[PDB]
Amino acid sequence: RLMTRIALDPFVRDLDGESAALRAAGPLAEVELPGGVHVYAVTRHAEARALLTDSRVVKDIDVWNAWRRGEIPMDWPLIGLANPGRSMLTVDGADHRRLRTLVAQALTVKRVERLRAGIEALTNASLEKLAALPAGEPVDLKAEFAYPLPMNVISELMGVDAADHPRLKELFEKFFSTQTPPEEVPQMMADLGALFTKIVDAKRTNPGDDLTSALIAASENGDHLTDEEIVNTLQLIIAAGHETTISLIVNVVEALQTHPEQRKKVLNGEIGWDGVIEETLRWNTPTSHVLIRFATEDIEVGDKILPKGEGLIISFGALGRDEEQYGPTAGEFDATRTPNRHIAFGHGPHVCPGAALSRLEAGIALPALYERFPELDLAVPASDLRNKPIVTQNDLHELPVKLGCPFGG
Ligand code: HEM
Repeated sequence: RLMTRIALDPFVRDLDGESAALRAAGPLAEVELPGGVHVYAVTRHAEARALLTDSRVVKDIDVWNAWRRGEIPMDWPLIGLANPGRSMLTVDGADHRRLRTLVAQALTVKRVERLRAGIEALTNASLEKLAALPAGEPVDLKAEFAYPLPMNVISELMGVDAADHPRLKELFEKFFSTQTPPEEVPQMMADLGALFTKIVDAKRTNPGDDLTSALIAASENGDHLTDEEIVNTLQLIIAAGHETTISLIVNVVEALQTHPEQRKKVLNGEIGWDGVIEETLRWNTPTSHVLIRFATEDIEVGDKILPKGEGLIISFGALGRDEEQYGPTAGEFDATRTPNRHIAFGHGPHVCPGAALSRLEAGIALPALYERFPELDLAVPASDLRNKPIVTQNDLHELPVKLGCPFGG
């Protein structure tokens, strides 16, 4: 019954081809994660949503056969995604609701509107650094704009100091890469954990108006989050700032630089920016695979069975171009697509609580970019953009652009 097992390429050489093969193998495809670990992937939309709201599908790693049997090495480069420490991400039920509420409450659409002016300030400061670089030479818009801006917005929300950014960057590049030697993995996990522990100890004795301090202050407060849950939660929040928000900005520029008719309409005001962002989230999503869930008993998925104790990944890149959900134009980027009920942010109880923040950041960064630099284009052919060796995220090595001369519109 199952089509041939798909091995996810550790080098991410052909993400679009892999995505199309996952869709054809759906709704439940056998796959191999790098390091040789067999799991199932849900690769169609309607079945992903059903699985993500099924209480028989859990985050409890002791349910996983492969873990119980000793076949997942602790120095697997994906260990940090497959077995993260206790936090809202790794529990279900009432534990989950306790561990989520405060963070979700700080990040509603309204609490996030109040960060707008602070985000506008950091965006204009990043733009002044661009335009202050040597005119006419290519710039790497990822390292000079798309990386630093979301890292600053998220650091400021959580009160991380800028002196910690260089080591965070280096550690996160190892945490996400398939090429981190197993022998390096243990010390990377210890370093990340020691660095977040140190940040949380400092905030305890030196509060700020930042969300970490608010998590700490719900202490004399029916006990609420343990020290370890706060540290693990901080780590999880800050990993977004080195990953998904950067990718959304990069992928929006890449979509616009390859669809010149829509580009023109967007810079006009005939298609709104919000729609461009939503269609990028659907069509070229920042998170290719969401790790990882486990079946507490056999589950029907289409005509297949997800067996008890097996692992499940959600293949969002694949299912973002699902014709059953969006019709026969599902394959194409169309920024006016209107029912666009993608699940780039997940679905069910673990649905991204930061989604409104990421929309607000990209919705400010991107108009400000192209208002200041209305002839922005890629300095390389679009086909020469390449993915980093990060099997679960859709990230580019560089986004070389010609800014092409400031102001106006
Ligand atoms: C474009 C940006 C982003 C994308 C695409 C994204 C995507 C995701 C997805 C798919 C999940 C679900 C994981 C699962 O079901 O196992 C998730 C969870 C999460 N995201 Fe986001 N995310 C983004 C930005 C952010 C931001 C800015 C924050 C800031 C706080 C954040 C915090 C979280 C947290 C804490 C969870 C765990 C929620 C839970 O388990 O209840 N993310 N994200």
